Amino acid sequence: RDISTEIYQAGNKPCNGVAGFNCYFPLRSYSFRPTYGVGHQPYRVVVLS
Amino acid sequence: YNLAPFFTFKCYGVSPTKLNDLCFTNVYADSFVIRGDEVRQIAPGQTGN
Amino acid sequence: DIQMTQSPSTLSASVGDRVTITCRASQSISSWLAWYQQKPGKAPKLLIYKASSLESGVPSRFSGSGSGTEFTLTITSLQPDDFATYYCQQYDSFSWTFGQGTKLEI
Amino acid sequence: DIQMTQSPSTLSASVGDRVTITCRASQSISSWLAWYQQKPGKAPKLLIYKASSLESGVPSRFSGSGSGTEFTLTITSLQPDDFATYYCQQYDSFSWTFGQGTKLEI
Amino acid sequence: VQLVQSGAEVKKPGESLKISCKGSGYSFTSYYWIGWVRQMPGKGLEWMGIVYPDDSDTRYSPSFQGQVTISADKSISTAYLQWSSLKASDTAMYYCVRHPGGGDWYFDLWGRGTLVTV
Amino acid sequence: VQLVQSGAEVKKPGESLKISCKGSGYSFTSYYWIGWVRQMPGKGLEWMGIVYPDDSDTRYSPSFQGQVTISADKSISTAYLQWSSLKASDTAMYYCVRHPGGGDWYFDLWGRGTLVTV
Repeated sequence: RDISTEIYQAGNKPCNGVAGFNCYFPLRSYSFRPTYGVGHQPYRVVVLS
Repeated sequence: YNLAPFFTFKCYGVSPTKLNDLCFTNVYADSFVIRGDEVRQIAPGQTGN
Repeated sequence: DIQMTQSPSTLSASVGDRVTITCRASQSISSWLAWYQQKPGKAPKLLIYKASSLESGVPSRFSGSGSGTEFTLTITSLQPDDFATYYCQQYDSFSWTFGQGTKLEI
Repeated sequence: DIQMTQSPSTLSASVGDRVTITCRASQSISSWLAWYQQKPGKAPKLLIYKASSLESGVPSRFSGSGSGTEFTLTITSLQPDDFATYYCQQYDSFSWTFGQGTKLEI
Repeated sequence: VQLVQSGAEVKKPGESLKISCKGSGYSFTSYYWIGWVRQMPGKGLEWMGIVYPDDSDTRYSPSFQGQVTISADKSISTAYLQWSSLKASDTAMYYCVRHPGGGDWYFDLWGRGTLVTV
Repeated sequence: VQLVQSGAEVKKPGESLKISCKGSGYSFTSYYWIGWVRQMPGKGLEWMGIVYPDDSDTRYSPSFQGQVTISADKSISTAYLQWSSLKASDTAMYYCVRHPGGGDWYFDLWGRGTLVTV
């Protein structure tokens, strides 16, 4: 399980929260809406290992 | 990535970083000029003039 | 299409009489028959469904019986309300058909 | 069925005072409490959801805090319309349960 | 709980026409099969067709197949019978009917009727 | 963005009771969970049940499960609270309430109310 919230430093130059080109937040919201299609509708997954 | 200070580069179905690692069957570039507030209108499933 | 033959075409009886309209089907239709009553110039009214069960709001004197080919609609006591044309409609299978009708008359 | 105890059952405070109301949970809920204003003979109106954020149309005088079993609702400065019943309900898990309610008097 | 049907329309042969009936007073209108039944003046009832307003599914009778065009709109709960090129024989009363689903296919409700004259 | 409930009514024990709530002012009404809350005279609120109008899925409190039946007519954006075997304990004023989606399960919208006294 990865819970990293650090900005992804895609560029060689540092990305310390700059959010410029090659600098962006790792986590993106799904923004589920019922209007979305079945493929985009949320699905709850339980993996029994 | 050298085009303008604060360009908005929004990729749907792909990642901005990964484009260099992919092969594309058919590529089309559509160029136009719009108002800034109408930029968000250029996206899949959006409402505007 | 299942064919409904309704007998008799015209029947004349006095008020308070008992009448037995008959309807026959070309094919066996189990108990899926509906009896309707239409007054002249008026929309038909559903009376009997499932060939025995009366529709709510219909006088209890109406009764239905029979299965398969034979179906009997019986009225114990006639009244001026009862004097109207009577139809039998099979709903066992699609392409629904109506009987020719019986003209109950005073 | 998470059980909520709301204390005190009735509270009397002069206008302009700061009032605190405690909502206690049988089992811990992760900031899933809602606070409602119910005036006598009226519909409860949402003040606070998630126990921190407040609903639109609610003045900043009403506030909420707390987490886990213990939650608190506080009014810094009372107003004539402020005095009425207050409810707390958990929405952490289904079978949602309300508090008993606190009647506010001057 | 009854169906409201449009007024009588008189047209010469060879003209298109559409007859509307809307049910009222009952809930779940689009989930009830709404049909048309034709009665020739001084003749027996003849079932024309049925439509499901929810998905616009139609089951015409073989006699009237390919001739009538029954459709429905669930927004206003109104079933339309569109007839094109009115023929001379097309001079009969048209009843809007509703019938339940399941095994109960009998027409429990009947519209008053439209005096289509051609 | 309001929920209009049926008028308050008084009924004798053993009768069938139906209470109607119609939602207006917000689009996608079928996609909002709509529920009922009971307030006994001089008592706290008790959540009773919720329904999803699109698929008619119903959830009930353990106390009120079976005792009540909550239904949703998505066609007319309405929710119905149906009680059978009215009794003296069945005397309270009822709220139609709306749920936001996602993880927010408070009642953002409340109806004016429907008193029922047996």
